[PDB]
Amino acid sequence: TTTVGITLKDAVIMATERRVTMENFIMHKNGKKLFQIDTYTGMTIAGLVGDAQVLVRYMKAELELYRLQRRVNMPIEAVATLLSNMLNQVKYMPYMVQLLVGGIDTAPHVFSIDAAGGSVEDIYASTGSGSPFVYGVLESQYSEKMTVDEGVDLVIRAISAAKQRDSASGGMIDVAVITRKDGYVQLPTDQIESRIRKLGLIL
Amino acid sequence: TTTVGITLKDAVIMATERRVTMENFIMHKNGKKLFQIDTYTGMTIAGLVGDAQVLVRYMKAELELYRLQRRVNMPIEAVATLLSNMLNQVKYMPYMVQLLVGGIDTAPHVFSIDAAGGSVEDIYASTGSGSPFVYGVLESQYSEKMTVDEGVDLVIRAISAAKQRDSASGGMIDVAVITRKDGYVQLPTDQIESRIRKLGLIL
Amino acid sequence: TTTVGITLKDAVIMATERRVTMENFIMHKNGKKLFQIDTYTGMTIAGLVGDAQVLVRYMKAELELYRLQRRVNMPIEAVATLLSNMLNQVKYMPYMVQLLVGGIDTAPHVFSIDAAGGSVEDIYASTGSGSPFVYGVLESQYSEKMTVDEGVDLVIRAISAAKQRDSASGGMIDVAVITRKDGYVQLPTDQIESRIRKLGLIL
Amino acid sequence: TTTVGITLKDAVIMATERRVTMENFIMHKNGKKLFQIDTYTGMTIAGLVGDAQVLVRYMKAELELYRLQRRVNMPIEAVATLLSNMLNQVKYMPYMVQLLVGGIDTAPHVFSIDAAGGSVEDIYASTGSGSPFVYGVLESQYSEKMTVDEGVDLVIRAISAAKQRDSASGGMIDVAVITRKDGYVQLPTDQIESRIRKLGLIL
Amino acid sequence: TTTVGITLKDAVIMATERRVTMENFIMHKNGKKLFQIDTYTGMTIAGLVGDAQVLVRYMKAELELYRLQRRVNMPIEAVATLLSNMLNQVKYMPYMVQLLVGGIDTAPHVFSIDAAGGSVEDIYASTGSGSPFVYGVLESQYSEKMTVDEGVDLVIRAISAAKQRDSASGGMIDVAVITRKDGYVQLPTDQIESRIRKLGLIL
Amino acid sequence: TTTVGITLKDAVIMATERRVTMENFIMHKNGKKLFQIDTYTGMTIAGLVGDAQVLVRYMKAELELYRLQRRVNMPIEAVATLLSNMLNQVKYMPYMVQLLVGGIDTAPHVFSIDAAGGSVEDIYASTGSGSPFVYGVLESQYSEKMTVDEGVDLVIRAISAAKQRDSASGGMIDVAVITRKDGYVQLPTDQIESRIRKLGLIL
Amino acid sequence: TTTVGITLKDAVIMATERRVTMENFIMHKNGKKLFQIDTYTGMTIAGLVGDAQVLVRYMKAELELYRLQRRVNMPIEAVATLLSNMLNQVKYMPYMVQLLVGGIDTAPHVFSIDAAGGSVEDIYASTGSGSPFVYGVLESQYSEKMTVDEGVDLVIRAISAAKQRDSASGGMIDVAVITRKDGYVQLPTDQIESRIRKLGLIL
Amino acid sequence: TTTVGITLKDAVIMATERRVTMENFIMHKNGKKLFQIDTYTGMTIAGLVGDAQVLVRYMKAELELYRLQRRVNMPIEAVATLLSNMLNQVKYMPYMVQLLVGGIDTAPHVFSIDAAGGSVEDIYASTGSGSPFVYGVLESQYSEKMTVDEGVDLVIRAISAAKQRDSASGGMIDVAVITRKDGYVQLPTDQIESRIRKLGLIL
Amino acid sequence: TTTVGITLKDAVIMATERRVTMENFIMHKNGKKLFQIDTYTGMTIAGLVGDAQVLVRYMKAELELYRLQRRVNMPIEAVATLLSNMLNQVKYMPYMVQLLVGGIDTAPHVFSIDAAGGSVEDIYASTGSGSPFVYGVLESQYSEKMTVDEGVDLVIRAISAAKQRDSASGGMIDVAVITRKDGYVQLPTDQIESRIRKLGLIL
Amino acid sequence: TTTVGITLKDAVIMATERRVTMENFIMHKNGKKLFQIDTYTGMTIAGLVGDAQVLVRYMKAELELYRLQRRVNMPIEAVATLLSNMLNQVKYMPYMVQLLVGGIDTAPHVFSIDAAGGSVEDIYASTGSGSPFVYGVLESQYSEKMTVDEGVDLVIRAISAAKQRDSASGGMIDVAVITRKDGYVQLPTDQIESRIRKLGLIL
Repeated sequence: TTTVGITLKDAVIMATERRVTMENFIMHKNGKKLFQIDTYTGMTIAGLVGDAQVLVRYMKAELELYRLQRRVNMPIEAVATLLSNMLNQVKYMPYMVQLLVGGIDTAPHVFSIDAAGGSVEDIYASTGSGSPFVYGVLESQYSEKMTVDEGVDLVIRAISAAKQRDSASGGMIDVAVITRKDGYVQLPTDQIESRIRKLGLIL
Repeated sequence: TTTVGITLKDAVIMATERRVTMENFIMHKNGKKLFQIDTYTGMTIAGLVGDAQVLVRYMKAELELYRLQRRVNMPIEAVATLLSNMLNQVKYMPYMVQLLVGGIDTAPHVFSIDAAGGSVEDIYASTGSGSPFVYGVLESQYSEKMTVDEGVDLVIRAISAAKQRDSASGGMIDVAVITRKDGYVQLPTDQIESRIRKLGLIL
Repeated sequence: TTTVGITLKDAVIMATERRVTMENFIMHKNGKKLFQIDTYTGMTIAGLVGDAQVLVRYMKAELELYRLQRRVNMPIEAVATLLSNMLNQVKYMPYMVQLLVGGIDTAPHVFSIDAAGGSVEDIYASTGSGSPFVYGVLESQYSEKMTVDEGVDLVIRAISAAKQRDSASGGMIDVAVITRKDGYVQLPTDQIESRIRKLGLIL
Repeated sequence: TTTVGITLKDAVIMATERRVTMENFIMHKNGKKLFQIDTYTGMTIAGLVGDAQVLVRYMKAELELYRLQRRVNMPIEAVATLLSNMLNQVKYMPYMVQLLVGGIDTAPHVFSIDAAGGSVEDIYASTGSGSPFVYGVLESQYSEKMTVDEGVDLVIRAISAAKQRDSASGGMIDVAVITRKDGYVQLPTDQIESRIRKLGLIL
Repeated sequence: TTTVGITLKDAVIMATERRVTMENFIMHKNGKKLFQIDTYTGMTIAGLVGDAQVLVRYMKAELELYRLQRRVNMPIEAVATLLSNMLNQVKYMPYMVQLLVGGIDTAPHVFSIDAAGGSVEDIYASTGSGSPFVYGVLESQYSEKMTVDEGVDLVIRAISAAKQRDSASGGMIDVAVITRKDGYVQLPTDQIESRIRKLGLIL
Repeated sequence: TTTVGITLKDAVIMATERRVTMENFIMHKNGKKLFQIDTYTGMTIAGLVGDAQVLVRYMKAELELYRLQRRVNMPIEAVATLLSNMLNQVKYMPYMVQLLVGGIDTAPHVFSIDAAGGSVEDIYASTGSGSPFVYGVLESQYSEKMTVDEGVDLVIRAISAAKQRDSASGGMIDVAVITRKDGYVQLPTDQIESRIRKLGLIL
Repeated sequence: TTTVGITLKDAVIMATERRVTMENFIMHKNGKKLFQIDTYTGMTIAGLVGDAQVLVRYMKAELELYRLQRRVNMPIEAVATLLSNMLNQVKYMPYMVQLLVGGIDTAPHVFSIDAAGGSVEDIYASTGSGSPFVYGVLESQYSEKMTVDEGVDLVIRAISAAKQRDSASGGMIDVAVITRKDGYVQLPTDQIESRIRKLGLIL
Repeated sequence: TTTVGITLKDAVIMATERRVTMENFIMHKNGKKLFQIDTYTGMTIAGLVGDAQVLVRYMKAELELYRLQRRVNMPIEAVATLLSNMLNQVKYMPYMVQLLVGGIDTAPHVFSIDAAGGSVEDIYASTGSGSPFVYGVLESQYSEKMTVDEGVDLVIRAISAAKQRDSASGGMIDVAVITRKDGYVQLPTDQIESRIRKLGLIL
Repeated sequence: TTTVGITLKDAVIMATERRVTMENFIMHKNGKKLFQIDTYTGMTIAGLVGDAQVLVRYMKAELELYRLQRRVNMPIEAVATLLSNMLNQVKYMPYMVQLLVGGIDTAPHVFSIDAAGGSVEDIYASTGSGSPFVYGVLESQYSEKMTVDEGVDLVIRAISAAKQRDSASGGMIDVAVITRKDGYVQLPTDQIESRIRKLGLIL
Repeated sequence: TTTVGITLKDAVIMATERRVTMENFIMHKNGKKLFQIDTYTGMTIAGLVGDAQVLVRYMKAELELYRLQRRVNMPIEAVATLLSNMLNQVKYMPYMVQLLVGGIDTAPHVFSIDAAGGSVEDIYASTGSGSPFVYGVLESQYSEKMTVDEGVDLVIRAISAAKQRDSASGGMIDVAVITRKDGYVQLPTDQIESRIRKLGLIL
C-alpha cells in the first residue's frame, strides 16, 4: 500500500494506489483506500483491510452525527484525537492500521495516526509499505510554496516512484483535493491519466 | 476448494467444485459450496466447513428478515458490509472462511470477504486453494463483453483447470447465473456436463 | 519469479520474467533467469539467487567439459540426472532452488528439478511464485499440435497472466526457442514486444 | 502416492499411480514410480522424490554389478537386506522413503522397507498415502489362488479405489508382472486401459 | 473405531465395531457406538468417549422432545443441522467427535458431522481410525442398486477389513437397518455371526 | 547506512554517508563505506562492519594479485562473480553484508551483491537502511542522459533525502566518479559541500 | 527522545526535542513532547506516543477539574502521586511511558514517574533514549546557583549533545520556564535558535 | 566500565576507572583496564574480563615481536587491522569485548574495535556501560585545540560523571598520555587525585 | 537497595540507603525508603518502587484510620498480619516487594514480609540486594545488650559495608529510632554524617 | 561454599568451610576445599567439585614441574595467568569454578579467577555462595595493619558469619597461613576450635 497527504497554503491533497495483496498474491487491483469522511475531511487507510474499513464506517457516521449535533464540522485535530482515543483504548487488541486524516478547518491539516493511537500532525506524511519511497520524493521535491497543480503532480510522481519499487503497491492512483472553496474533490481518473502521460510516467 | 464469481454487463456467474478433504483424504466428493442467500444474491464458501455453513444459515435468515422488514432486497454492498462487520467483530476468534458474495441490485457485483471482515468489490474473484489457477485462466480469457453463455463456459474452463492442478479441488462443477429477469438460478447438472463434453474437458 | 518450459513436435520453448525482490522491495527489474547451458540446452532458475547463479556457472562448465570429453552433447536426461544427484547429495544443506532444464537430443525434453534433486520429465512445466497462474493458462490453452509461433505466444500470455497476479514477478519477458536446425535461440526483445502488442497485453 | 505388490503362486504383480505433488499442487501427472532393477526384480517408490530416485539409480547399478560378479541375480531377500543396511546406516540423516521390492528367485517374494531400514516380507503390501484404501480392497478380495489376470484386475481395482479417496494419488496406473518364464514385464497402457473399462472404472 | 452408514433405495444401513482403547491398551472389547436416537434415526460415534456419550444423551432427549412438540419426527437434515449448530457454537472448546447421522424421512439420508460442526450429506460415509479401509471396500464394491441383505454383507465386509488393519478397531460388529416399514432395527448378533461365516470371515 | 551506485554514458558515480550506529547509539560519525578496490573499480559496504571490512581487504588484495598475474584489470563482472562465489560458499556462516561493485572496463557497470552471493547488474542501485528513500529519488529523477555533474548532484540529493528520514544514516557524503580518462577519483570534501549549499540542502 | 527537567532557586526549566521514529524510520521531525498541564505545571513524555498522549489529555482534564473544585492548583507532589496511583493500578496492562512532572507550588519540583507508577523527586532528571547523554552534561555542568538564563543554556547544551549521539533524538529543542511571577512560559523558537547560535551548536 | 581515548594535536590521552562487577556485586574495586601494548601505544578493555585479558597478552606479545622483526613499531592503524582480523575470524565464537587502541605514529590515532572486528578511527571514543555519560561530556566540552593538561582534565571530568550515573563504573581513574617526545606515560595517582580535588570532584 | 531493622531492649532502629537504579543506571541518588506509618511504627521498602510506594500510602492511611476507630495504635504484629493478608490475596498478581515493619507496642518488634505475604518476626532483619553484606556485619557484631547509640553505629556500619560491595545500594543513610518515650524519631542528616566521620567511614 | 584469602604485611591467610551439598541435601560435612599447590602457594575451590578437583590436580602437577624446570617457584601472578589462559581457552566448555590463588613471592598476593579465566589481584577476596556475608565482615573489620593472629581470627569470624546465613556452607573451618619463614602451614583443628571458643562462636 502507498498513501500520502500533503498540506499547501490553502489546500490538502491526499492520494493512494489500489493494490490489495495476500503475500505475493495480487487479489484486487482496484481496492479503495481514500475516503471522504466529512465536508472538508479525507482519510487514507493502510494495514489490515477489515480493521481499516470498520474505522472508515465509524468515522463517516460519527462525523456526520457530530456535525448535526454541533452545527459545525469536527475540527481536524478533534478527528485525530477521537481516533487516538478509540485506538489507544483497544491497544492490547488493536486495530492494525495506519491512518492519515487530512482536512481544512481554519487551516489545512494532515495527521498521521498509528495502531496505538499515537497521533502527530505534519506538513506531509505517507503510510503503507510504499511510504519510504514517497518520503524520498517528498524530501527532495516538496515545497510549501507549491500550487495545487504542482502538489497534484508531486503526489502522482511520489506514488508512481513507490509503485516501481514496492510490489505491494500498484494500480490506478486516486487523488483528492480539499479546499474551503470547492470542498473535498476527488479528481477524475481521466485527469490523473493525462497528468501521468504529461509527466512521462508508466505501469 | 475452488470458487469463482464474475460480473458481466447485467449478470453475475458463480461457480464452485465439490470436494471436501481432511488433508489428502477425500471424505466427500459432493459437498455444496454455492448457495442462494436472497432473490438475486448468491454466496460461495471456502475454509472451515462448520464456520462457513453457520454463516450461510445466518445470511439466509438475515436477508429474508431484512426484505420482509424493508420490502426491498438488501443491496449487494449492504450484504458485504454486514458480513464485514460480523467477521471483524470476532477477528481474534474468527470464522475461518473466505467468502464470495455475488448479486444484482441496480448493477451486478462480486465481493470478496476475508476472515477479518476485509471486503473488496471486484470485476471477478476466486477463492480456495484452486484460485491461482482460476486467476490464470481469467487473466488470459475474461472479457467484459462476454455473453452469459460465454461466461458460463469461461467459469467451467477455469474450475476444470484448477481441478487438474489442485488436488484439494474436484468433483462436479456447480454453476449459478444471476439476472434481474430470473433472479438467482442454479444450472442443471446435465447442462454443465453437456458444456464440459462440448468444450473438450473432464469430470 | 515465473518461468515456463514447453515441448512441441521438434522444439522446446522456455521463458521467464526478470523481477528480483527482497520481500516486497523490487531491487532489480531486469535480473536474468534464463540461460543457455549447452548447444541445444537451456535452464531457468527460481529461488535463492546466489544458489541458482552458482548452479548455472557449474552447469555451463560441466556441460562444456563433458562435450569436450565425450565429443557429443550431454543428453538432456543426463543433465537432469547430474543435477538430481548434486542437489540430493546436499539435501540437508540445500541449494534452495527450482530448476527447469530444457533441450533437444533425439527428441525435445523439459525437466523440472526440486531442491532435494527430485527430477521429473513433463510435456510442460512452470516454476516460481507465478507458476500456478501459468499452470492455469497452460491447462486451458496448451496443445501438443501447436507450432513454434503459437507456442511462443502461449508462454508470453502465460507469463503476462502470472505478472498480473504475482507481485514477485514482473519486467520484460525473455524467450528462447530450441531446435535441432537452429540451435538455442533467444528471441530479440523487440520481437517479444511486438508479440505483446498484437496479443493485446501490458508492459 | 499409491503402490502395491502381491505374490501369486509363481508370480509377483506390482503397480503404482503417477501423481507427483508439492502439498496440494499437482506438479506432474505422469511421474514414474515403478522400476525394473534386475532381471526378475522390481521396485516401487514412495516418499521424497529425490531420495527415492537416488536409491533407484543405486539399486540398478549395484544389482547389475552383483550379477556380473556372482553370475547369478541377487536373491530378493539379499536385495531387501542390502537396502535395510543402507537405510539404517543413515537413519539420523535418512532417505525419507517407503520401498517395495518384488521378484522371483526360487519363489515369489514381496518386501516392504521403511526409512530406518526395517524390512518385512509379506504375501502382499502397499505404500504411500493411498495404501490404507488398497489394504481395504486387498483384505476384502485377495486370494492366494488367483491367477495373474485376476491378480492384475485386483491391483487395478485397489489403486483405482485409492485414487478416488487419496488426493495425492492419480494418473495412469502402471502394472508390471514378474515370472520365471517371461521375466519382468511392464504391461502396455492400452491393456491397462482396456481392463479399466471392462471392470467398470475411470482415469 | 470404525463406523459406516450407507443409503440404499428405501433403506439406511449403519454399522460399528466395539473396541475402546487408551492408546494401545484395549480397555473394553464391547463398547457401544451405534444408537437409535429417534423412530427412524440412528447415530454412530467416534472420537472421545465422554464427549460422544454426552451428545448421544442430548440427541435422544431433544429428538424426543421435538417429536412431542411438533407431532412429527425431526427431519434427518434438521438433525444434522442441530448438531452442526451445537458443535460449531463450542468450536474453541469442542466435542472431539466424528458423527454419522442416518435415517428415513421422505428418503434415506446419511450425514457426516465433524468436531467444528461441518456437516455433509453423502450416499455413504465412514468415521474413526478404521474408515480409510472401509472407503477402500466401498469404492470397490458399493452399488446403489444393492438390496438390504447385500448392503448388510457389504458393511460387514468393510468393517471386517478395517478390523484386520486398524488396531484401534475390533470386537463384534453391530448393524442396524432403518426402513419406513419396519423402522430402526438392530440386527441380532447370531444373524451377524451367521453372515460372517457364510462370507468367509472372522471374529 | 546509505550507499548508491549509478551508471552514466561513460562514467560510474558511487556515494555513501558515514554514520556507524549501535542501535540508536551513534558511535562514529565518520566511518568510511566507499573504497577504491582496483584502478577503475569502487566498492561500497553496508551491514556488519567487521564482515564488510574483511571483504574490503580481501578484494583490494585479490584484484591487485589478479592485475599483476593477468597484466589487465579484473573485468567488473568477474569482480562480482568472484564475490558471488565467496559469499555463497559460506552462506550458512555468512558475511552479513550488502555490497555494491561499480567501475569501467569496456563499459560502465554497477553490480549489487547480497549475503548469499546473489549478484545482479543494474543501471543504478542502493544498499543499507537508507536505500528505499534513495530509490524514491532515483526513480523520480534519474536519467540515462545525465552528465557527470548532474549525476553527482542526483546522488547528493538521494543521500541527503535518506539522511533526513533514516536515523541510521548521517554524516558527510563521500562521492567517487570513475572514468577511463581520469580513473577512480574521490571528489574533495570542499566540492561536495559546495554542491550541498548550491542545491539548497544540509549536513 | 530526550527530555529534561531542572530546578533552580525559584524556577523550573523543562525541555525536549521533537523526533518521532518507528525504529530507524524518522516519521515526524516536529512531534510535541512538552505540555503545560496546569497554571504552574508542565509535563514531558517519552515512550509509546499513544499512551503518553492519552495521559497528557487526562492530566490536563483532571488538573483543571481539581483546581475548579479546590480553588487552588494541585500541589506538584499531588500531581505526581495521582499519576503514580493511576500507572500502578494498570501495571500489568501498562502505559508504556516515562514522565517528567515539574512545577512551582511553594517551591520548585521535578518528579520522575515510571510505567509502574514509581515516582521520585530529584533536583534534575532526564528521560528517553537520549537521557544518558543529558546526565553526562548535567553531572559535569549543573549548579544549584545557576540563573534562569544559565539553566536554559544548560538544557539546550544537554539536549544538543544527546541529539549528536542518539539517533532517536532530533529536531528543534522546545523549552519552557516555570516561575511564580510569570507562570509556565514557552520560549519562542527564535530565542532558542539565537541561543543555539550563540553557544556554538547545530541540528 | 568506562573507558575513553581522545586525540589532541600531538597527543593521545586514554583513561579508565577500575570497578569489576558480577551483576550488582562489586568483586574488585581496583581492576586494571588500561595497558601499554607498545612504545607509543595503549589499549583499554571493556566486556568479558577473561577474553579481554587474553587479548592484552597477545597484543603485548605480538607488537613486541613485530617491533623486533620490522625494526619499527607497528603503525596504530595496523594494530587496529590486526585486531580486526583476529576478532572477525572468531566471529561466531567471539571475544566478547570492546577495545580502544590509542597511539602515535606519524600522527595521533584512536581506534574503536568491536567483538566482530569492526574497527573505526575517531577523534575520540568511549567504551563500557559508562560510555554514554562520557559522550555527553565530550560532545559538550571537547575541543581539538585543547592542551594536554586540559585534555587530562576533560577525561577526568568525563569518567567522574560516568561514575556518578553508572553503578558498574567506579574506583580510581587511571590516565595515560602518549606523545612522541615522552612516550606512553601513566600519570601518578597523586597527580590525578590532585586534579580531582582541584576540579571540584568526587572519588 | 539496603534496608535494616534491629530490636534492642526498649528500642527499634531502622535504616536504609537511597539509591534508585534501572539496571546499572543510577536514576536517583536520593530516593526515600524509610517511612513512619504510625505513632510508634516505621516501614522500609525494597523491590519495585511503584508497588512499594502504593503500599506505603495504604499503610499510612489504614493505620491512621484504625487508630481513630480503635483509640489505640494497631499492634505491630497486627500491622504485619494486615500486610500478610493483603499481599497473599494478590499472590498471582503480586506487589513485587520486600518489607520491614518495625515498632513498639508493649515490646519492640521487627517483622519481615515477602511478596506472597509470608511474615516473620526476628531480632533483626535486612532486605534488598545489599542485605547479605548487612547480615555478615550483624552476625559478627550485633549484641542484644547494645545501647541505642551503639545500635545506630552498627546499622551505619552495616549499610556502609553494603554500599561498598553492592552497586544497587548508595547515597546517604537514613536512620530512625523508635521508642515509647520519644516516639518515631528520624535522626538529622548532620548527626549521621558525624557518626560516619567518627566511625571512620565513606559517603 | 565459603572461601576467603587475605593479604597482610608479609603473610597470606586462606580459609574455607567443608560442606558439600546437592541442592538442600548435605552429602558431605567434611569435604576439602583449600590445598597447598606449591611451596608458598595455596588454592581454594568453589563451584562444581569434579571441575575444581581436576584443576587442583593439574596445578599441583604443573607447579611442581615448573619449579623442577626453572629451579624457582612459579610467581603467584604467573600461577594466576596460567590458570586464566587455561580457563579462557575452554570458556564455551568451561570449568565451572571460582578460584582463589594466594601466596608469597617477593610480596604477598591473592588472586581471584572466574570460569572464563578473568583474573584480578586484590587485598582480600571471597568465593562461593557464602562470599557476600564474608565481604560484609571484611569491609567492616579488615585492616592492612592486622597481625597474623588477628587475620586468622578475622577469617574465622567471616566464615562463621557466612555459615549462619548460607545453608550451603557448614562444617569445620580450615585455615592456612603462608609466609616466607615457614611457607604454607595448615593450622591444626584444635587451634581453630580453641579460637572459635575464645571468640564466642558456633557450628
